[PDB]
Parts: sequence; C-alpha cells; structure tokens
Amino acid sequence: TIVGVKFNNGVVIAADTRSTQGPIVADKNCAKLHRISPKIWCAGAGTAADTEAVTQLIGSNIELHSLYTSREPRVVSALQMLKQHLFKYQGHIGAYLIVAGVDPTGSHLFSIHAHGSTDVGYYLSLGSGSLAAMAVLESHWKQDLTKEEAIKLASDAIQAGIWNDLGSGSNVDVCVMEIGKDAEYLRNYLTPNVREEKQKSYKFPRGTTAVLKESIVNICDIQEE
Amino acid sequence: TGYDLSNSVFSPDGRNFQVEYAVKAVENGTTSIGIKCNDGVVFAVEKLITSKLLVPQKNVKIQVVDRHIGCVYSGLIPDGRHLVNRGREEAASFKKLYKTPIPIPAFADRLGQYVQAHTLYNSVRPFGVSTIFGGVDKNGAHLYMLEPSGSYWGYKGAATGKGRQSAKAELEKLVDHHPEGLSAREAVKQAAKIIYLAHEDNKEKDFELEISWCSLSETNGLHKFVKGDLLQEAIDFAQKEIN
Amino acid sequence: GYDRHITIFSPEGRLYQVEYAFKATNQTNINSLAVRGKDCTVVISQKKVPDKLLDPTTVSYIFCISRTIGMVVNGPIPDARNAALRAKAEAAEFRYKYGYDMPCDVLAKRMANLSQIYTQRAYMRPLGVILTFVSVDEELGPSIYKTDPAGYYVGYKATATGPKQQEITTNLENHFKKSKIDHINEESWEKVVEFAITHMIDALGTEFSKNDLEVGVATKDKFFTLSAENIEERLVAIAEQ
Amino acid sequence: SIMAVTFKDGVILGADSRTTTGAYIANRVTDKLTRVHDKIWCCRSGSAADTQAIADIVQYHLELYTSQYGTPSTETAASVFKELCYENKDNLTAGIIVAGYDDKNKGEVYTIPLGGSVHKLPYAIAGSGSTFIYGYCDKNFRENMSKEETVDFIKHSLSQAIKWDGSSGGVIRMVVLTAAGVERLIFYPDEYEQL
Amino acid sequence: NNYDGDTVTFSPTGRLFQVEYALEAIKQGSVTVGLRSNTHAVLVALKRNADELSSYQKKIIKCDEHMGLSLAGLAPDARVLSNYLRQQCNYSSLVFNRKLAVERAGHLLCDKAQKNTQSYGGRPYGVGLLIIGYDKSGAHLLEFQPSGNVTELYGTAIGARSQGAKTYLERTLDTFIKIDGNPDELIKAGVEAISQSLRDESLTVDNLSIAIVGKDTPFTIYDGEAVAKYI
Amino acid sequence: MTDRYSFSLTTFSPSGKLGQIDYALTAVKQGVTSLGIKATNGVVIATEKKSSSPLAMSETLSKVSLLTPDIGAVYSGMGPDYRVLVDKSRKVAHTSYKRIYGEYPPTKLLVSEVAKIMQEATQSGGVRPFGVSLLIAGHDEFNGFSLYQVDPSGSYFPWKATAIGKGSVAAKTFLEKRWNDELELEDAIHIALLTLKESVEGEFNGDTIELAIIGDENPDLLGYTGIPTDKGPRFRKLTSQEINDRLEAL
Amino acid sequence: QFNPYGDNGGTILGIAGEDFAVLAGDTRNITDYSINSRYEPKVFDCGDNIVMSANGFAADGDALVKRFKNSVKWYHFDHNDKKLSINSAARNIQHLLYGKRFFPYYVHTII
Amino acid sequence: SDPSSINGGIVVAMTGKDCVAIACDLRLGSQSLGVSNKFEKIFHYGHVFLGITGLATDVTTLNEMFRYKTNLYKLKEERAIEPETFTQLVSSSLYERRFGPYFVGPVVAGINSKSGKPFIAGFDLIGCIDEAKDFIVSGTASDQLFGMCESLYEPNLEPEDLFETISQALLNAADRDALSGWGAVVYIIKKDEVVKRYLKMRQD
Amino acid sequence: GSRRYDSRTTIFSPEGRLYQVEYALESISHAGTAIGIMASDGIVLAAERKVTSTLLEQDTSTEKLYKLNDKIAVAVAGLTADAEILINTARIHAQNYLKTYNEDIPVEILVRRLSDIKQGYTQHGGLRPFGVSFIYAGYDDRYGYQLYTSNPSGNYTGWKAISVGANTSAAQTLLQMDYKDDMKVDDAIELALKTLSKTTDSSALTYDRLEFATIRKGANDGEVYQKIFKPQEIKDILVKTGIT
Ligand SMILES: [Cl-]
Ligand SMILES: [Cl-]
Ligand SMILES: [Mg+2]
Ligand SMILES: [Mg+2]
Ligand SMILES: [Mg+2]
Ligand SMILES: [Mg+2]
Repeated sequence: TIVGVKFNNGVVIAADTRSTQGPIVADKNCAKLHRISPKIWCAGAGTAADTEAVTQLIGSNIELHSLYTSREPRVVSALQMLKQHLFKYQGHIGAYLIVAGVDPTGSHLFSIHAHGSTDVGYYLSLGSGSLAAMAVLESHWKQDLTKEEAIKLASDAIQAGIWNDLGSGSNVDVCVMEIGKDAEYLRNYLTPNVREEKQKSYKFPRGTTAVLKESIVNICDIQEE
Repeated sequence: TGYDLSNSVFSPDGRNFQVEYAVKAVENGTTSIGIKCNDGVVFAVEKLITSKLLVPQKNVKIQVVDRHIGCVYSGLIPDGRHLVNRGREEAASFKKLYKTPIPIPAFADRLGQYVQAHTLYNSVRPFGVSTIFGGVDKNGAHLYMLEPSGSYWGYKGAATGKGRQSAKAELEKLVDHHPEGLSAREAVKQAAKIIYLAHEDNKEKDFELEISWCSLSETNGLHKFVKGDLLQEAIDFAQKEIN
Repeated sequence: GYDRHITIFSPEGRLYQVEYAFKATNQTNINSLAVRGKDCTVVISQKKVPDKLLDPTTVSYIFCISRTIGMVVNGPIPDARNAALRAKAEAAEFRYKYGYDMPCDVLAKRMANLSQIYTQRAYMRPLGVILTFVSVDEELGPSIYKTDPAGYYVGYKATATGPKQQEITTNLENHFKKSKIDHINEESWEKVVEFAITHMIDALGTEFSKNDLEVGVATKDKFFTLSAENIEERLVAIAEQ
Repeated sequence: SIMAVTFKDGVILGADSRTTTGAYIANRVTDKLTRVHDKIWCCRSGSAADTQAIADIVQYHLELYTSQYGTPSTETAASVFKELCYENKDNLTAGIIVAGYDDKNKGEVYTIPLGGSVHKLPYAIAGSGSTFIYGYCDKNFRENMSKEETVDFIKHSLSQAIKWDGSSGGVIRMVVLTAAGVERLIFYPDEYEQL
Repeated sequence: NNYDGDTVTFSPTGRLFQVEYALEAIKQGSVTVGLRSNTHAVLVALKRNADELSSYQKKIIKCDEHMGLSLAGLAPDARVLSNYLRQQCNYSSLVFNRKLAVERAGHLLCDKAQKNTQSYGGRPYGVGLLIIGYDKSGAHLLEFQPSGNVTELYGTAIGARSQGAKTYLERTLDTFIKIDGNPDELIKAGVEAISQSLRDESLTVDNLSIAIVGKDTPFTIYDGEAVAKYI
Repeated sequence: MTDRYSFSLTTFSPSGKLGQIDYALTAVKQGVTSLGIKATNGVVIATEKKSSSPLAMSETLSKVSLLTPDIGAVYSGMGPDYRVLVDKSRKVAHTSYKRIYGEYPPTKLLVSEVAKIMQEATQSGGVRPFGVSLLIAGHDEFNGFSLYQVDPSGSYFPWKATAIGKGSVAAKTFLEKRWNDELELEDAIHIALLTLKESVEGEFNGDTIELAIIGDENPDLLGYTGIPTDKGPRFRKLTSQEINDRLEAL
Repeated sequence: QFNPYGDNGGTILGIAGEDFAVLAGDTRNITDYSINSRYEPKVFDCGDNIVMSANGFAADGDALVKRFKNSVKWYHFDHNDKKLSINSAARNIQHLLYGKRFFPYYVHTII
Repeated sequence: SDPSSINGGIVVAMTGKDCVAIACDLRLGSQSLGVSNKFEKIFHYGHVFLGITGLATDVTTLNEMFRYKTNLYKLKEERAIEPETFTQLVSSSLYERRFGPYFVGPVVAGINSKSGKPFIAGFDLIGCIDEAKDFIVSGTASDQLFGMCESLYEPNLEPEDLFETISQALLNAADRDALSGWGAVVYIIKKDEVVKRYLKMRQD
Repeated sequence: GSRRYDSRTTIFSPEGRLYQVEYALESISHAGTAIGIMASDGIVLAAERKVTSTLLEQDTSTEKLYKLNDKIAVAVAGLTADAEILINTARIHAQNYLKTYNEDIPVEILVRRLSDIKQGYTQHGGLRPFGVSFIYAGYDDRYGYQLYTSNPSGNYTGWKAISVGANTSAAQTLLQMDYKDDMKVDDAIELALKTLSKTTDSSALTYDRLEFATIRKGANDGEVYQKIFKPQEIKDILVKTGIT
C-alpha cells in the first residue's frame, strides 16, 4: 500500500513495510520509500527488484544530469526517464511507482504504471491495498490541506491497507517534501503491529544438538614467517 | 605550406583552399542562370555543341526534384547529378513523414548541409558545382544558388559558370527596371537573351539553349521544360536583341 | 610540419588548426553585440547585402534554436547553419528525454563539448564559428552564453563578437563601470534594443539604416527577431532624443 | 469517449476523464486532450501508455519541424501520428483523433483508428463509448455551427456516451481552437447528467 | 604534380588528375566506332592481339536482348560496368516488366562512376564505353567516360586514333542517319568509318568485331567468318 | 566519411620520447597555476580564476569541480579538455562502481579510472592526448584523506602537497618549507592562500580565486534528513565571502 | 493467423518420346470453390528448348519459373552463350528449390 | 521442471550478540534420487559468508563468479570486501540477468570488520535484498524454516546458544522436507574466529 | 586522405628490426632500474623510484611493484600508465583461469598471455606498442619459484637473476659476478640492494627512493606469502645489510 498526497506548500508520500512471496511474509520491515534525488522520492509496488533497480538507475542518471546542468533535478525529468524506460520494456519490468518531490518549478505528484503510462493528481494510491487506501482518500481529502492534515490523511490511508489488505502490513513509512526545506524521511512513523511477548523461551540447553566434527576456519590471509 | 593538399584543412588565413579550388572547376563550366518572377521561377542553361554528332535536345542538363523544384548547375556535371540524387532522397523522406511537398527554403538547407558535410573531412572531395535551383511552394516563389562551400542565399536573379559576370550585369538591369516585378512569360524571354549575351564568353563553339520554369499561373506550380513554339519564340526574341 | 594540418600538439603545446578556425570567424566582416535587460536579452548584428541580386530577407546570421533560445553566429554561413541545425536537434532531444526546455547555458556547454571533440579527434575539423546563445532562462533569468572553436564557453553580462569586438567591448565595459550593475536597468525590451543600437553606433562610429541591422530579442517563454519596420521604429526613437 | 468537431470559427475537442483497469477506475480526472503544438491537439483512446508515448514523440517531431520549417499544418501532424501508428501497428493499441486550427485552412479534424489509416472528417468520434452515439451525432451534426452550438453538441453527445459506457465517465473536458487562442472548458456531472 | 596522388584532391586550377589519368588509359586502348540510323544502331570494334600466337581481345559485350556496349581501356573495368548494366536491365524486367531505357542506362553508369571520383581509397574506372540500344523511343547511341560524363550521339569513336573516324562520321552525318531498314549498309558505313583510324594494319577476319541492334533485331555480335562479308 | 584515422597519432621517436605527451605537458606548463595541500583532518585544492574578459561572468566558469560527494578536482592547462574529463569522470564513478557496489568509489580507484581514460587518448587511433594535468583531492572510509596528481600520459602520483602549471617550480619550493604532518585544515587553507598569491599578478580576492576543501561531513548540504548513516558531502566549495575573511588574517 | 500458402489447383503432365517431348497442363486457376481464370497459362517456354511448369501454389510457381528463366539468361552471359542442357537445368532447379528448404516453394515442378 | 526444486536444499542465517551463524544441509539430488551427501552450499570470500540454495549448477557457477569478483575487488581496493558491500554486489550481479535469471536463493552473512556490527541478508533470484535483523531463510523448506525461526529465535543470543537455536531450526525443518537433509553444517562466526560444525541428523 | 599522417608503427626496417619496438626499448632504458633475483627458498624483487620529492606521499604510493594474484607479482620499467593497462588485463586472465580450471594459473601461462598481447601491437592494428618491460616473480607447484621478463616486442625469457630499465648492462655484470645457485633469500635481498646501490644515478640509496618485495615459502607450512615492504621496513633492511 503506497500513497501520495499534495498539500499547501508541498507533497507527502507514505508506504507500508510488508514484503511477501505468495502467502509468506519475507520481510516484516521492508523499506518501500526510495530516494531518486535529495528532494525527489518515490514509492514502489509490484516486482520489488524491478522498483529498486529502476529507481537506482534513474537516480544515478538524475544525479549526473544535475551535475551536467548545474541545476537541481526536476520531478518531470525523473518521470520522463522512468516512463520511457518502462515503456521500452513493454511492462516486463513490473514497477508501479508513485513519484513525488519539490524542485524550482514547485511541488509535484505523479504515478507510473509498468507499461509506461503516467498520471497526475492531488492524491494517489498504488498496490494491492490501493482500493482500501483510495476509499479513505476519497472520503477525507479536501483542497488546501495543511502539512499536518496531509500526513494524517496519508498514514490513515496506509493503515486502511495494512488492516484490510493481506498483501500489506506491519509499519508505516512517510516522507515529507515541503517547498524551501529539506525533505524529512520518517522511517517507521507508525508502529501499530508489535509482536506480543512469547509465552515461553525456546533457548536450548548447551549440548542439546548432536555434533560429528569441529574445525577452525581460516578466514585470514596467508601469514608471514 | 601544404595546406591546400588536403580537404578540411584551415590555412593560416582561415581558408579552405580545396573548396576554393573546386570553385575553379565551376568557373570553368558552361553558363547557367535563374530568374525569379512574379509567381514563380525560370531556369536556363548554355549547352556547348562540341560536335555535329551530338543529338539535338537529347542531352538534357536541367533536372527536376520532386514535381515542383527545378535544378541546374555549372561545373562537373556528374557532381551535380549526385547532388540532385541526394536532393530527391531528401525530398522523398520529407514528403513521406510530413505529407506536404518539401518547401524550397527547407530543400535549400538539405542540399546546403550535404555540400557543407563534404568540407568537413579529408576522406572526401568538395563538390565541383554551383547549383541554381528553386520553385513554388505554399509561401510563393523562391530562387536559390548553392556554392561548393555549402554557402547559399535567396536570389532575385542568379548566374554561374564561365559567363557569370556578363549574366550578372544583365540580371542587375532587370531588377532596377522592374521593381514592381517581372511576369513568367517575360522571364523566359529575358532568360533566353541573357544566355545568348553570356555566350560571348564561349563564342568559339556554337551552343544549344535549354529553358525550364515553375509558375503558379502558367504551370500550376509544377516544373516543366519550355518546348516547341514557346522555346522558338524565346530564341527569336534572343536573336533579335543581339543583332 | 603536419602538426599544423590536423589537431595535434605543436612543440609549443599549441593547436594551430584551432587558431586558424578562430581567424575564419571574421571572414564575414560582421560585428555582433549582446546585452541583458531586466526582463529580456537583446542581440544585435550588422547586416550586409553587397549584391543587388540577393534576396535580402534570406540573408541572416541569427537563428531561432528553440522557442526560448536564440543564437547569433560569427563566421561563414555553411558552418553557421551546421551549428544551428545541430543545436536545434539537441534542444528538441533534450526536451523529449528530460521533460523540460533546454536551458541556454546547458545547450552552450553541449555545443562546446562537441567543439572540444573536434580539437581532439583528427578526422573532424573545427567549425570556424563563434556561437552566441541568448535567452531568458526560467531559473537564471536573462542569459548570454558564448562558444568558440576551442571548445571554450562562459556566461556574460554583455558581449561583442567580430572584427571590431574590442572597440565594442571597451564601450560596454565603460558603461557598466558607471552604472555598477550587471544589466541594463530598463523595463521594456524596446528601450534595451535602443540601448544596444546606440552603443554600437558610438563604438563603431557608423550610422545605421533599417536594412543595415539585424535584431533578435529574448523574452520570457519566447525568442523572436525584429522586422525591418520594427527596427526603423527603433531608429526613429533614437534620433528623436 | 472522445470527439472532435469543426465549426465556423475553428474546431473543438472533447473527452471524458475516466481511466480503467478492468472495472476499477484508476483515474477519474484524466486529461485525454493533449497538446502536440500550440494549436494542434489530439484526443487519445486505447492504451494510455501507447497513446502517451506516441503523443510525446509527435510533440518532439513538431517542435523540431517548427525550429527548421516554421509552423506545421494539421495535416502534417496527422501524418506523423499515422506513420507511428501504421509502422508499429502490431505492438500498438491507440485510437487517436487529431484536431488543429490554421488561419489558411481553419479548423480540421483527422481520425486515426487502430490500423493506422487516416480519415479527414467534419467531425469525429472514437473510444468505446462512441458506439452509443453514432446515431445521435449523425442526426444532430451540422456544418458551420456556432461555438455555443458546438459546445452543446459535444456536451450532449458525450453525456449519452458516458451514460451508457462503463469505461467512460467523470467530467467532460473540452478544448476550443480558434484564431482567438486556446480555451479550456470543463463540465461536471451535475451539469451534464440532467440533460 | 602534388595533386595527383589520389582522386579526392582537386588541383589549384580545379582539375582532377587521377580522373584525367584514367581518361588517358582509354586513348591507349584499341579503336572502336559507334553509329546509328532511325531503325538500327551499330558497333564496330578493332580487336587487339598480344602477338601472333595470341587471340584477339574481345571488345563487345552484350547487356540485354535490346542493349550492349563496346569497350576501350581496362577490360576488367568494362566487365564490372557491363555486369552492373546487366543487373540493372534485369531489375527493370523482373520488377517492372519493362525494358530499360538507354538514356536511363547512361544515367546509372554516370552515377556509378561518379562515386569512385569523390571518395578516398577507391579509384576511377579506367575504361570508356560505347552503348547502343533499341528501346521505346527508337535507336540510341551513348558515349561513356569514366569521369562520369555520358553523352547521347548520332555517331562517335573512342580509343587510339579515334579522331579520324569521328571526322568521317561528322561529314557522313546526313547520309548514314537516313540508312533505315538496311542493316548491311549501316555496317558498311561503320566499317568504312573505323578504316579512317587504321595505320599499317588492315581489317582481317579475326581482327574485326561488329555488333548490331534494331527494330526487329536483337543485340547480336559478329566475329570470325561472319564479318568476312564486310572486309 | 568514416573515421579513417585508426592509427596512433602518438608514437615513439628515435630518442624514446613520446612527442605528443611531452607537448601536452608543455601546454600544461603554460596553464594557470593550481595547487593542492593535504592536512590531518582535510584536503584543500585551489586555483586562480583567470577571467578572459571583465564582461564575462567568472562565476559561471567552474575550475574546481565536484566528482563525487567526497571527491573534488582542479586542473591546469586546457579548460575544455578538463570539462569533458570531469563529465567522463563523474559518469565512470557511477557505471564502473556505484551501480555495482552501491557506494561511491575511493579516491585512488576513481583516479585510476580517469588515468585510464587519459592513457587511452595517448595510444588509441586518431586522437591526441588530453592537454591537462589534474589534481584530485578526496576522502574515503578505509584510506582516509588523499591527494593525487594525474598527467597527460595517464601516470598518477599521490602527494602530501603539490602545485602544477605556470609557477609550479616556485610554488612547490614554497610548500616544502611550510608543510608538516601536524597541519590542521585551516592551516592548510592559510598556506594555500599564501602560496597562490605569489603566482597571481592582478587582483587577489574571493572573486578572482577559486578554492574548495575535502573536510568534515556537511549534513546541512545533504538536502534531506532521516537516515543516520548518510551524513552529507565532505566536498565543499568556499564562498567569495569565506575566502575574503581568511585574507584579512593573512 | 496468416497462412502464406494457397492452392490454385490445376494439373500437369509430361511425356517423353523417342525424339520429342510434351508438357501439358490445364488452363484453369482456382481458389476453394471459385474460378479465378479459365485461361491462365501454366506451362512456359524457358529458352534453350526447355519447357517448364510449377504446379500448386501459383505465386510460388510463377516465382520459380521467373527465377529459372533468369538462371538461363545468366548462364548465357557467364558461359559464352552455351546451351543449357536439360540435365544441367534439372540440377540448377534442384538448387533453386532446396535453397528454400525451410520455407518451401509449394509446387510440383516438371520440365 | 521447476528449477528451484530439482536438486533441493536449504540455508538459514541468524544474528546473535556480536556474532552471526549460517547453516545449510548437505543433500544434492535429482528429484527423488539422492546423489550426494557432501554438497555444501556455504562459501566464504574473506570474512564474508555466502549460502546459496536452488539449482546446483547455478550455485556452483555463482560461487566461482563471486570468488572471481571478490579477488579482483581485493587487488584493486587493497582490502577485503565487507558484507554490506558484498550484498550490493550480489544484487547487482543477479539483476543483470533479469530476463534469464540464476535459479538461486542466496544468503549473505558476516560481521563488519570496522564497525563490528553483525549483518545478514537474503535475496530473491533476481536481486531484491531482504535485510533482516533477526534471521534469513532460503530453500525448499523455507516455509518450515520460517516457522521454526520465528518461534525459536530471540535476540542477543550468545554464540554457544545461537548454535543450538539455528541447528534445531534447520534440523526440524529439513525433516519435514523430502528434498532437504542428508547431513548439515553450521558456521558460528565471531569477529576474529569461525567455528564449523557438522551435525548428526537422520539420513532419510 | 588520412594515409598522409600515418606513422606506420608495425613495419620492418631494411635491417629487419621493428622501429617502434626498438624506440620503446630506448624509452625503457631511461626508466628506474628494477631487479629480480631467484633463490632456492624464495624470490626477491627490488626497484628504484625515479627522482622523487620530499612532498611525495610514499606509504600510499605504488609505481614499480604490482600484485597480479596471491602467487605472482611484477616489477615495472617504463610508462606506468601503459603498465597498469596490462596489469589489469593480467589480473583478469589469472581469474579466468582460476574460474575455468579451479586452480591457480601457472606462472608461464600468465607471462605468455601478456607477451602475446604485446606481440599483437607490433604486428597489427597500427597502434604504438606498450612502452613497458616487466619482471615477473611467481610460484606454482610445477616449476616452483620462477623469474621471467617481457619487453615491448612480446618476447619473454626465464632467469635466475635479471635487471630491467636503466643501467642493466652494469647491473647484469654485478649480478653475474656474485650470484650462486645454492643462494638463499636473505643473501639475495643483500645482493639486490648492493647492485642498485652501485648502479644508481642518485648520490645515495635511501628508503624513500625504493620499492621492495619478496615471495617466500617462509609462510606457516607448505604455502607461499607475498610481502610488499613498507617504507619503515625498507629502512630497516637498508640498515641491516649495512648500506645506510
Ligand atoms: Cl556533452
Ligand atoms: Cl492518460
Ligand atoms: Mg581535427
Ligand atoms: Mg459511465
Ligand atoms: Mg528429508
Ligand atoms: Mg529419503
């Protein structure tokens, strides 16, 4: 579950932290909020390796572009580079992204589909929990939101996904990008899913496991003398 | 020294002597002209009759590009043909992509860039032709002249070859005496005269006159050769003026 | 002495082909000038039509590279048009790839890098042109960036190029020493063009008719060239004060 | 549901704002009227990815055309669209309507269906919702309509297309192309549903 | 002098010396004559031998049923150019079901030769060709030079001592053009024309080579006892 | 067309000299003076902004360039050659390292890559050598602070302190007397300004001098907060004002 | 899906005599249950006293015949107007057919 | 047919207090047939350990590949590679074969020589990094390992306790998988000593 | 065209010599001297840095001695930049062999491969040769300790003791005089330094003007250790042998 919400003087994005292989949870605290440039962040859904790799590639090229032009990177540049890359691979790179950021032009919020389509909006949601999140956004979004109202709306939308969608869960990450300020990345902004204490300790008595051989492993280099 | 031995080499002057040597091949060639009229353009060229064995009206020098552009040139004839072949490819790809026939200024740059490219490397020779060309497009009539360097400008009248000075003088009179403009049928007559007057520089061998024209009224904006009675009418007018 | 024919080092550490390309720059015998206003960037250039048979409307050394960027060239027209076509292509490609209009300084750098390659690679000759790019950049404001055959480029408060560049340069230098600012403090571009023409007249010591000049103006979100009648109106205003 | 209509003073483009993934509305405020030149716009239907990529390329070609040869015709713009749609027909799903205004040619409309063919028309309709208004549009279209009459014609037409087509909905966006300039219009559900 | 090392270099007077040197190879070659009327077109070629034991080098090559040429200069270069014509004549037939026009055949040869004069590394062709043919606009005779220049003519001659035959044809112009519907008399005029370029040696049975094409006459070559009739 | 110069333009002469490299070094000698000094807690690189015209805005021309957040570069010789080398150096730091290992390269390895590019222009077909000598200052976790020189040949050497270009012979002598292994960064900047004043003729101020440091991490220049391990770039270009402040205590 | 082959029907027949040979074929051309032409020649004189027919898919048959006629033309050019023997023609045709072994000419050929 | 479950096998890694542990089974088979009981799936490049499950040919191939890359890294950098850096090298290397992937499930384990911080990580077959604090699992009995690790694991275990926990996680998970077992090896890793133990398990 | 400017780097002289190879060797003869000495229980590599400065950072510097793998090292004489191109190629080649056969590359095979690359630049491509001469010091289980040298011609030979770079004629005479077959590493270390000390163009031989390395079986039990000497360690061995 990933969302993007525009507000008065900027934009905010948020995401859950669950990573799954089929019905299994591989990572309970995955970081879905990526940095393309200092003030341009994206949230990714779909094939995890694809969203990371496509984010790093365009982030690398954006850095080099920023150095070449002596200018701060723009969101439309990252948007254009991403969609052209994804379009070229005809959807085989399963990256679904919400791209947001601030630049000399202002604040921006876009979504990117794996086939190369882009959309503009004041509020967006992607992933398996996008419907649960969008229901919240459609119910509570309004024009002229404050920074504090937008963070609340965004995290509420992610919570809808966490509770109601099985593909989403665990914690809530946030990143706020306000105009004329440094972007603040709020890792684990919310932690409403802490595991309760176990009833028992499963620490074993030393010697419980049967062993056949022991040996020291030489990790060091070849020695002198 | 040695700066003139290789193409694309700047001399200490800042000159490309190889291009300047290509101009000498152009100056050695037969006279060709172009006249911009009210609603179109007229091209004419001097064809030297080397021998009686030459078949009259067969060795055609003026070339059409697309259906609305005419091209004529002085100097190395094969080099001119190569340039026109390219021009035809350029015009075809333009019409393929953009649908409309290539505008004359657009076409002029396509040749210009191609000729200029042959001054950038020592692995190629510059073109040994100056090309006079033009026609009618959506914005009206246009006449151009293109040199071995790749340099081209728009013209009211244009001339090149061995009798260019004589021709240029005649063209300058027409511009002065006709500020309101010249008609297409007039331009054909005047073109004939100027070639005949310019023939004094190639007076040893007799010659054959060849004229073509594009005009919005007279030819519907298409390139056509002047033939038969209209050609003879222009020859008679030209012969009357020299006597 | 083949170190003077191709772009390799001479014993003095010099590239003679690059130096001779600089000399080709003045072959046209035309002088150009560029200045910045508050909201605009103005470029003027001498126009010379020696032949009466020429169509004077087609004689131009100012080019519209993109909607925002304009370029004046000092040098032979074939090399000028070569550079113009490439700059147009590069500007268009930039907008397609990166989603925003190519800045004036970035285009200047790109063209300067291409020029650098010709000074290092043997098979390619340098272009005998100096390219002066002008715009009103959306970040940097009024901008003048100039490129030469060596691959060198830099931004300018104002600049001049041509045979009599030094006379124009010093004239401009002396004005900015008085005003103590990096631009022409003037609201309308019309008056900035009048300033440019006036100071070229003073520097060169020649009077100009409407057909002796060629003017290009850059404003926010568009670059355009003035017609003969627009220039005439400009010359009238100068004479009336 | 998209359409383009020529009239006395120029041409008007019109479209709905719905984008779907199956039966889920991924975007309810989509802008399907896109600009390829100052006064040459297009209406997009089919794949959003394909139509965006195409329109981006065309905009690039016409920007480069303008730099070299000056303002392109609407016919020229339609040809560039065609060339892309026709030569890549195996890999594309794009139904595009091209509309523009010249001073010489005035308002012109070209439709480019799936195959890559080009058809110049007085008015054009396309998209899944166009099927439901072939009858209405044919009966109600006239040549040389006024601006206000043409807006009403598009509004009523797309209103019905939206009413019957599930893939169409949201707001009705319109773009007016005349010598006066470029005017953007918008019409919300409460206005057009009660028609 | 300094400007004749390669084909990519103009001289200070605007000359291409490598092309001019290629032109020189033609003048060293054996004489060949071309002429036509309104109905037929004829090639006459003086073949050259190495010595008495050797054969006489073939001068005439067939390109199509309605077209062919005679050569003078580097024979291998003529083989390359004639092969190109064969392919072009053939492309016209297979694709358009159309016999290639003689004028258009000349244009194709011109453009092929030209590319070799403007590029580095290559060399100009070292051979001159006389192309005859009968197409939809009647009989034709062309003269090809490796500079690229192709010329349509009533009659001509190239090779060593070719000026003598060319003068004869210039006098006979009005006569031989009128020889319509009579192949033998047109060949006679060609054999008499090439005879003006002979010194010391005369036309023998294995020395002479004749070819003809016309209205109802495919391009055919005559050698050996088939030309004894015309000696 | 085609690039038909597939052969070397730099070759050994009978004496064993590589002419084009020697001549490239001569071009570097004519170039404006630039220097580098290494301290215990940082590195400083400096040069004169030789303005070609007073109408020219010398701020737009950057002689000192950021290659990575912890690596900077300055040159002497041909400016255009330097500009393209910086472009290639920046790119190779990503393609041949960051996109593989997920981190920026250490100074010595980036220098090695730049050196490789310059060597290839000394042996490849149809090209002349680069007419520049680079000074590359940088920091990395395992090697600490470092300063490298790179010549047209592709050869590179690590330095405690050095100078290149116009008045390098005199400047290197000046640095030998002042340099020690206990220098703090501010002391190195002070020595850099003293050394550079000798080679400059005209105006000597923050607007005519370009100076940058590799020092402490700058979290204020990072652009974002929230990741403890990301502490900001060690490369910082000194402002015109910051230079003038240290010229009063000179 | 696109099917590059078709069936134009027809039938051909070759018989060899002691000092002569015949090659016969009907003139009908069809697709499915329709007639295209009642007179469309199928047997051709290819030169050098050789006759040929390639029956089945007409487009492939026309192409093959067209190519063999071309082969005869170039045999004359390359080998001093030598007459192409029937056995040499057969071997040449084998190579024309096998050259498209993996995208066959869909015809039964007789000379 | 499914390449990831032809040969069979498992790998698991755990963090402890100033220590890490990585373990693997020893089986290699061709579906039902057991072929080798000496096929170790854990390798080390300096002080960084890598366990690989999946298609055995790719396991062997990748070991040889990362040995190649780490040897060059060391020659150029003049130092051994660290786990965090090696983790990125694995991810990079796997994603360059995105549309023709190695059918493997790698697991990195080791201690940063400078910071002393324990580090483990896991990947999918095309590069995605799973950097967990507690444990990483991979193989045909990954579901079984997830269940054992999630219930048996507790943070800040001492080396000799961590050995028992990871060994019991592996053993009992392997015994519920047909394609895993036939022996097992456990590496206990500390900042400057590494112990390797072979476990006695049921051979069916 | 372009032919005009071609130096023709890969041609024979009338005497049957390769011009560019001969001139490259002339370049190498001005480079800092490098010496290799092979003993029964190890190999020594010694090399002289060229006119250094007091401001050169020595401890992080490397211009002469390079590591190809754990078993093989090289001493360089000539253009350093050229040498690094070849060194990186040699490093890759060793790793390719290891990946293929799962065994460390035999010394000669690595030497032959690099020597074949050098040969190629003298026969084809029209490029200048690499102005580099190597001394290869290495060990494998077939031939044991081995010393080789390669030069720009691509020709290589094996040695008991050898010098490259400057003053090789004088250096080779001194080595030929004092070298014996039953010699040991500690004795070879002394010979290498004594030879440099006499052949050097400098006034005196000091630690800051040297790079030094040994390949010893002096590693704990049957295995081989490479020791690239540190500045302080070079200073100590100079005092021990009695040069400073
Ligand atoms: Cl660039
Ligand atoms: Cl869309
Ligand atoms: Mg060059
Ligand atoms: Mg609806
Ligand atoms: Mg089991
Ligand atoms: Mg079992």
